[PDB]
Amino acid sequence: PKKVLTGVVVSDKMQKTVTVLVERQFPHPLYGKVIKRSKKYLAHDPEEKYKLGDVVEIIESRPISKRKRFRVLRLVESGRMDLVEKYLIRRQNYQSLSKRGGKA
Amino acid sequence: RNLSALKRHRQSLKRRLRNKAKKSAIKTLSKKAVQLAQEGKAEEALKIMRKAESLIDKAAKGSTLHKNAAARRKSRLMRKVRQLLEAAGAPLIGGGLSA
Amino acid sequence: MVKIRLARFGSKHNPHYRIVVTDARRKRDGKYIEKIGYYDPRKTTPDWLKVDVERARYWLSVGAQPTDTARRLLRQAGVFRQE
Amino acid sequence: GRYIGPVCRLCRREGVKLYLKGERCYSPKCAMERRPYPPGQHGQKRARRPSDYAVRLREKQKLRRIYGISERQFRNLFEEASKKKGVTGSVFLGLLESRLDNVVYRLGFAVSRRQARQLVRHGHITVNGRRVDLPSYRVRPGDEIAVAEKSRNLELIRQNLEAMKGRKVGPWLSLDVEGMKGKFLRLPDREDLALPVQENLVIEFYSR
RNA sequence: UGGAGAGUUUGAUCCUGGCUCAGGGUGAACGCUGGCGGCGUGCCUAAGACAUGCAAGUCGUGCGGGCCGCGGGGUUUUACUCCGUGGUCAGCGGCGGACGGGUGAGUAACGCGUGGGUGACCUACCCGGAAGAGGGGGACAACCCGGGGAAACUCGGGCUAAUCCCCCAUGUGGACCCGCCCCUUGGGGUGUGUCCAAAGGGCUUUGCCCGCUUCCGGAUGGGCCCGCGUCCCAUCAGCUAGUUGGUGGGGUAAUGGCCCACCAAGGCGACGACGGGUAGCCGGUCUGAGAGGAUGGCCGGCCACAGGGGCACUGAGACACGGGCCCCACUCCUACGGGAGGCAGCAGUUAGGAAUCUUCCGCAAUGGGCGCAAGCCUGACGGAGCGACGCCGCUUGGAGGAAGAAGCCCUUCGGGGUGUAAACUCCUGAACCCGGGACGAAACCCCCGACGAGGGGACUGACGGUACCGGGGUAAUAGCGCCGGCCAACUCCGUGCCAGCAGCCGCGGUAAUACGGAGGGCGCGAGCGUUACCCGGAUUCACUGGGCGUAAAGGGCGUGUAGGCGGCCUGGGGCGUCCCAUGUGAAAGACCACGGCUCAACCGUGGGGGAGCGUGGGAUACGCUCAGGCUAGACG
Ligand SMILES: [Mg+2]
Ligand SMILES: [Mg+2]
Ligand SMILES: [Mg+2]
Ligand SMILES: [Mg+2]
Ligand SMILES: [Mg+2]
Ligand SMILES: [Mg+2]
Ligand SMILES: [Mg+2]
Ligand SMILES: [Mg+2]
Ligand SMILES: [Mg+2]
Ligand SMILES: [Mg+2]
Ligand SMILES: [Mg+2]
Ligand SMILES: [Mg+2]
Ligand SMILES: [Mg+2]
Ligand SMILES: [Mg+2]
Ligand SMILES: [Mg+2]
Ligand SMILES: [Mg+2]
Ligand SMILES: [Mg+2]
Ligand SMILES: [Mg+2]
Ligand SMILES: [Mg+2]
Ligand SMILES: [Mg+2]
Ligand SMILES: [Mg+2]
Ligand SMILES: [Mg+2]
Ligand SMILES: [Mg+2]
Ligand SMILES: [Mg+2]
Ligand SMILES: [Mg+2]
Ligand SMILES: [Mg+2]
Ligand SMILES: [Mg+2]
Ligand SMILES: [Mg+2]
Ligand SMILES: [Mg+2]
Ligand SMILES: [Mg+2]
Ligand SMILES: [Mg+2]
Ligand SMILES: [Mg+2]
Ligand SMILES: [Mg+2]
Ligand SMILES: [Mg+2]
Ligand SMILES: [Mg+2]
Ligand SMILES: [Mg+2]
Ligand SMILES: [Mg+2]
Ligand SMILES: [Mg+2]
Ligand SMILES: [Mg+2]
Ligand SMILES: [Mg+2]
Ligand SMILES: [Mg+2]
Ligand SMILES: [Mg+2]
Ligand SMILES: [Mg+2]
Ligand SMILES: [Mg+2]
Ligand SMILES: [Mg+2]
Ligand SMILES: [Mg+2]
Ligand SMILES: [Mg+2]
Ligand SMILES: [Mg+2]
Ligand SMILES: [Mg+2]
Ligand SMILES: [Mg+2]
Ligand SMILES: [Zn+2]
Repeated sequence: PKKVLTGVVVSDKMQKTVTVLVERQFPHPLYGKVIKRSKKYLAHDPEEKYKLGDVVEIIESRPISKRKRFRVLRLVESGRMDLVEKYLIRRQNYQSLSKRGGKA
Repeated sequence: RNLSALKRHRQSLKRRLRNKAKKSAIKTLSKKAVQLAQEGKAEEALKIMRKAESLIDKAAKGSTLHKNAAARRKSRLMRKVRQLLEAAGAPLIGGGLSA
Repeated sequence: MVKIRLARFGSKHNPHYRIVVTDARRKRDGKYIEKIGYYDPRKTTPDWLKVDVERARYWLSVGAQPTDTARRLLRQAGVFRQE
Repeated sequence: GRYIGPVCRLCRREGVKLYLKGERCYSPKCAMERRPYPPGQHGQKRARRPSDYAVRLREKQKLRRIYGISERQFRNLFEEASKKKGVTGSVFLGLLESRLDNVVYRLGFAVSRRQARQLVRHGHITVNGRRVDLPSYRVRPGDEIAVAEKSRNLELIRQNLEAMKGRKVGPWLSLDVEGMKGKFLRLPDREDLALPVQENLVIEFYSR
């Protein structure tokens, strides 16, 4: 079965491509506590049909480009930057904890 | 010394010089056909295209191209010619092309 | 070319073969595709040759190609008897 | 190879009386009858309370020297007994008791276990027909253990199976003094055996 | 069915805590010692360098020749020449040389593992099905002739065969463009146009065998892609410009920045990017009560490599260990112009090292390549050799034999011990001798039969004259460590903080169970002990299973980002979680049973279990999520 995944479009800054942030939980192999963990897939969007904030499903596909191996299957729930927001802030903290520092 | 399957390298060289040639004809004629379709010269362009098709299918006859390779060639050729001719605003004057 | 042959499995001076289906290119004792019988050359026990002709008949039906000895045993097991 | 060397001294050290010989370890001789104390210079001085180790040590030594088997073999057997279903203690005794040499000793073909060993070694003993000469061979229930046709005329075997006329045999065995045959009926149980051994201690000795 | 702890901080105590020991393990090495057999195992260092032999070929049923020879013809003789046949040699052509064998350098990566995807693909030989092979043309070796080179080797001219190459036809069919239909990434169908087939050979010769062509299907093997998993250092924090995506094109069997041109300005990172270090990954293995830790050697699977670096050719498949080209290093030959090599194949040499074997036998068996077959090749393989290197099995004897020899040792001088030990008697009888002597081998092949099914016949073993069987037959190897506590085993003498011991505590400066010897003793035994390394004890990195007032350990305080965690009631979803069924979880190994070798080791057959992941179905208490409500937290 071609793998199907669900994540949030955290980037529509490309031509016919969207970055989908897929999240997944699971027990820690030794400590058992359930831990969240995520990943970004560059899904193909031929019709630039998906916008920043959409919760789409990604489908395993025949390679489209290096890095692109998934296609946007269908939209699950439109708009919701509450999720995108998280992502961006996590990003913002980066440029900080290097040579000088971040925020609070 | 001397492992007589030196014959193999002997043969390989001849086989090489053999494919080497067939592929050149192919390339050349293809260009020729393409170049003409470009010019808009209907008849002649197509005519040449047939030789091209022929040599290609023929190269695939032995082991100089075989199957897909040849199929890929033919498509890309008929592809370009069709387009170039249509663009040139030229009516396909017989020979080749299932128009 | 897939074949039906014998694979060494006994031990020094105590040979025991597994009638097997495998690609001709495999080691003789490497990964086979399917075991379809066994054979004890020295008949150390009453049951020194089992064959499961059902399966043999299948592999043969798909291009399996027995070794001259593998066939001898397959035959003995009635794999070819048509009657 | 097996021990060899003064035996009626192990008896002394082990305290208990081991029967590592025949006729004599019954005569008023087997040292335990004369000087029932360990060998060597200090054999008679007072003995200090033995350590838990010493206790477990000796117990094993005893049980083991009875069947005059090496530590290697003795240990392996133990590990097997340990791995099977059922009380290790009993099982272990059962396996030791299933050694061919022992069974031959049990049937009276031999005066002592050592003698039994040599009988088996010199092919004087047979198991279900085929002759076996492995003192370590494991007799299973059902096996008939006879004396070699060829050997049935050996003075010693005559003398022995003669004295056997009358003598009873373990409830897990059956002897046919007649044709010099014997049969292994079943694995003896701990209740069947009367060894001066505390198997619980031996099991513990290997716990450490 | 599974879990032991001890010594050592003190004058003593309790705690904390490190150190140390008893156990198991090994591709071992070293010391002393060493009798047999079976099975297994044996360069861990220089992926250093390698003499010599061997290690991949095979087809005369694809083709034409050269050389040596025999026979028969056309010849009155001669010259000249035709046919048949033996041997031999390459050459052309074909299939194999991409397997098998080796190694682990590199690689932290879709490399490997596990589960999936391929409407994005390939597959020689093999199997099933459908259809087909008509006509014509050419060339290059061999061979002949001439040239150049020291050699390796090469150049020119002439002739010639084929299942070598090409052209025309036939088009079952198939390929491409375009259209339409059904399907849904490039799947399947259909119409017009164009395009593409083939080779023959053998005969028990009008038939049968071997082969050839196009096409569909199968089978096997394989490419590519994806989820999850895969060591250390953050005293490595920012990395990236083919770099991220797009459009068109190239390239491939095929997707893809794989490559290119243009365009856009992106992509990755603390869930640790980038960088450094280390390392082939796995089934497994060792240890452990388990969880875990350590490991990847034999064997099996995958990857990578073939003196170092790069490259492509030929092919179904190679970027090709025993093929090619170039550059580099090193070695060898040279008339200095130029040539030749690559044992990480088998055996062997040499170097390094604490340390790792025979230049063995055989192709009989199993497996492989070529062949119609006979058969040929096979250092793959089956065996044998050497090494207690490991494991299992076995011997150096058995019974009797004194209130007790001798010697040695101790003594309270009475005696005690070594000791039934010996001597000695009887008994058996490993070695060794003699005789017999094998399974592993029945196929290919021949004959009958239809070259089928089936039936009959013939050839063939390195191991080996070995195993095993029978007769005869000799009492016939024992060593090593230890004895203060941990820890089983004590005395005398010598020595005098010396000489020495030592794993830890410690022992030795004249009464030492601790040093050396002796007597005695304990442990194990063809072994015993040491050194090294892994796990254990160590709940001493604590998930199971620890801690931080004074023992090591609370951040100098706050504000607060990410993140972790979240009160009560209802409803929806069903992601976590739980359940059932199903696929997968190779073999080997592990567990159990039965069985083969006299046992066992070792091995055969069968059975059982098995985490994780895929798919289908179900449950909804708790965690989650969405929607609604509450006021006990919080805030006002
Ligand atoms: Mg050839
Ligand atoms: Mg038990
Ligand atoms: Mg003190
Ligand atoms: Mg104390
Ligand atoms: Mg302590
Ligand atoms: Mg000739
Ligand atoms: Mg080939
Ligand atoms: Mg690295
Ligand atoms: Mg990966
Ligand atoms: Mg081929
Ligand atoms: Mg010429
Ligand atoms: Mg041809
Ligand atoms: Mg048709
Ligand atoms: Mg044609
Ligand atoms: Mg790129
Ligand atoms: Mg992440
Ligand atoms: Mg390495
Ligand atoms: Mg533990
Ligand atoms: Mg756990
Ligand atoms: Mg190829
Ligand atoms: Mg090839
Ligand atoms: Mg080829
Ligand atoms: Mg090919
Ligand atoms: Mg080739
Ligand atoms: Mg090929
Ligand atoms: Mg080929
Ligand atoms: Mg080929
Ligand atoms: Mg090619
Ligand atoms: Mg081919
Ligand atoms: Mg090669
Ligand atoms: Mg080589
Ligand atoms: Mg052979
Ligand atoms: Mg063969
Ligand atoms: Mg005696
Ligand atoms: Mg003690
Ligand atoms: Mg001195
Ligand atoms: Mg003194
Ligand atoms: Mg000491
Ligand atoms: Mg001393
Ligand atoms: Mg032994
Ligand atoms: Mg631990
Ligand atoms: Mg804890
Ligand atoms: Mg602590
Ligand atoms: Mg403190
Ligand atoms: Mg504070
Ligand atoms: Mg917060
Ligand atoms: Mg809650
Ligand atoms: Mg669920
Ligand atoms: Mg399952
Ligand atoms: Mg048995
Ligand atoms: Zn006694």
